[PDB]
Amino acid sequence: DTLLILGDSLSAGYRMSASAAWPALLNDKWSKTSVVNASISGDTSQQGLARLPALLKQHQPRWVLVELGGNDGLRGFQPQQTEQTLRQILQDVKAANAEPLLMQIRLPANYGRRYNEAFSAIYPKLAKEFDVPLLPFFLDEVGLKPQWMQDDGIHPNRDAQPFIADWMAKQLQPL
Repeated sequence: DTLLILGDSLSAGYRMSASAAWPALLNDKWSKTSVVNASISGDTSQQGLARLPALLKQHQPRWVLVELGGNDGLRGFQPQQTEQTLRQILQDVKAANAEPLLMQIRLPANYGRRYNEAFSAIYPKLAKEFDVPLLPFFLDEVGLKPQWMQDDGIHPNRDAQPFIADWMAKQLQPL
């Protein structure tokens, strides 16, 4: 039984090998459930969708965690396009007889009010619409302690990955 992770940098591990990223650590903690990281750094929701048919056919997963949208805005997507692209992803996953698990995405910075509110709103909407688990953003409540950051202000470092895995383990275990 396979959990497919369809994410970006936060799941792929920015400037580190995938075997250092939290999905691989999650995998170890689990023979019971196999974990396959299909995440690629810098991914938009569009890129995720473009690969999804092939990945579903390849890994035939029972669950698919969707961690996408964070890169859409800086790539020039209006929130509507992000919404419709995620909708198609959820459709595809359901069609392939897998349970979508949708993670709420939190933006790093203020991109303005209209964009933030619109963007944030997409995920509760899609969760209700497809009646699928809406997971919170990576340790949303706690955030990430400063010592777990990389030289940029944004990406968790290699040392942070075990803690993210712990957290994800707890989120996913009832699903």
